[PDB]
Amino acid sequence: MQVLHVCSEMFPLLKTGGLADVIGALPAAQIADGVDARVLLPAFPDIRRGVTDAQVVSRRDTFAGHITLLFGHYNGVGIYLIDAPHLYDRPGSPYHDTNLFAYTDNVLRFALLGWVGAEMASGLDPFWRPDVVHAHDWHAGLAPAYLAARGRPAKSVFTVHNLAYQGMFYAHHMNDIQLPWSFFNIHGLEFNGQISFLKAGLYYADHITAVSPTYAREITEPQFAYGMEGLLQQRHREGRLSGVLNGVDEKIWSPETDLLLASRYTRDTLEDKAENKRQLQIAMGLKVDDKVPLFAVVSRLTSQKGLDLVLEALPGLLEQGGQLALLGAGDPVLQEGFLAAAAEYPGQVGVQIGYHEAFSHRIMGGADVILVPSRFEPCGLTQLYGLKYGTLPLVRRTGGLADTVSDCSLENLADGVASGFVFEDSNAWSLLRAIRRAFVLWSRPSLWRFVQRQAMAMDFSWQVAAKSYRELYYRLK
Ligand SMILES: Nc1ncnc2c1ncn2[C@@H]1O[C@H](COP(=O)(O)OP(=O)(O)O)[C@@H](O)[C@H]1O
Ligand SMILES: O=S(=O)(O)C[C@H](O)CN1CCN(CCO)CC1
Ligand SMILES: OC[C@H]1O[C@H](O)[C@H](O)[C@@H](O)[C@@H]1O
Repeated sequence: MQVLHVCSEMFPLLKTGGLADVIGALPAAQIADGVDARVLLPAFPDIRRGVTDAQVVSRRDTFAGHITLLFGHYNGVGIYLIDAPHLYDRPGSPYHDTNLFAYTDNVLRFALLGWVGAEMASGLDPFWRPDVVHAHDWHAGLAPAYLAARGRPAKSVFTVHNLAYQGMFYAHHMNDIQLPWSFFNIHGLEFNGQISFLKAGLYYADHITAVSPTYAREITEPQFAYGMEGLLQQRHREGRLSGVLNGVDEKIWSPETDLLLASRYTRDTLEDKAENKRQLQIAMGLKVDDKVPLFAVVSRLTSQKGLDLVLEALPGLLEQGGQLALLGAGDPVLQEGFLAAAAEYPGQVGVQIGYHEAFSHRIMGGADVILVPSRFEPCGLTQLYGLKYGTLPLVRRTGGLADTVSDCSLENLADGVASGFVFEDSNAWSLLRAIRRAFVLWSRPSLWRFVQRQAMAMDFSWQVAAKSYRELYYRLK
């Protein structure tokens, strides 16, 4: 069984969110579970420089211009790179220019990603051809459409990591992407009078997967599907929609082995976590104090994540005696609101605006609680990292957060299953009840520790996820 993943990012070479983490760990896990998994990425500069043994496989002309298909290895996995300097050799984000504007040739940049995933099924590589083409998110959304246009020489799965990003392009671009004009239909890739790369992946894929069991159900609702629900409801009924939870990459996210930490520690030696906390307090400019709970955020700053609610609730949090440490970048309203909060409460609120990979480990390894108050959350990896690091997650019951965190209620405590704090509604009062829950658990240090050790007993394994993907791939054949 040979599978090609088609995607736009991969940790540690290029990452803007959780997707990169998945693509960096899932394939190696699949190989260990008996599937021959390879990855296809655009040759963005950080990607191209990371794959140092890449060799030429072929050259082709394309509706988007010429490509050199390269193949090398990263961390023992086979990586194909689409080297097309005129599309992909640009600094910064893979998705937008330095002024945060989507590149105007994005339609071609990402149509080509999908076209190459499909062509791989037709022998683009003389020495290897996938049985299944596994496309991830809108960027890779056209891979199943090109496959359909060609008579489906391989099967396809489409995984939605996030249904809010739809890859909308004007309809006239049907002229530019070499697909049958007849694909521009409601039963096809048309969505609200435009081309949608997400609609295309959802429509043409043999099977659709979401990145948690509950998100898979949620996207059959208008509230989470934003117009795709009728399509997703139909695929559910046909048995062509399922949820497979993400794992965590233990080589990177384990406090037991984490070289990025002041002090490593385990489920049975959590006293060794305290130094991380002390150093994090110093680093953020917070008061150095082990008697006080340290709440943290590590997160993209968009409305998805419900962080305006954190701002609203912050005075309540401070009033009860907690600190906040935030790392994140995105919406300038959020950036400026949190900077202002940091300026307003020196020693209580510490804030760093930007993307900082190493610093996120130091937060995760030093904080007491991780706040993930999402409006929607396909999976959420930060809360999985908190569990593993014994930093109790405080989450809204939605998406993968609903699948992974167990509230500190009476039954869950008694059953020894409690691992974090959960609130229901997207408003600051509801968030604030869970925060108070946290302060109450905090005043009972031996209950807090009991909850920490259960959080750290939870396991989210990529080789277990791969078993599920593998069953799917074989069912498809
Ligand atoms: N500002 C940041 N600095 C460093 N890492 C970040 C930052 N923001 C998000 N991350 C990381 O990006 C990944 C986010 O994954 P996830 O929780 O699934 O949410 P999303 O994919 O929606 O961003 C995690 O590894 C998280 O630690
Ligand atoms: O905004 S764009 O649609 O132009 C580009 C991406 O959709 C932005 N992303 C990166 C991939 N994502 C999933 C990463 O976990 C979040 C949305
Ligand atoms: O699948 C990895 C990540 O993808 C998406 O970007 C989601 O926003 C996030 O919840 C998920 O964990």
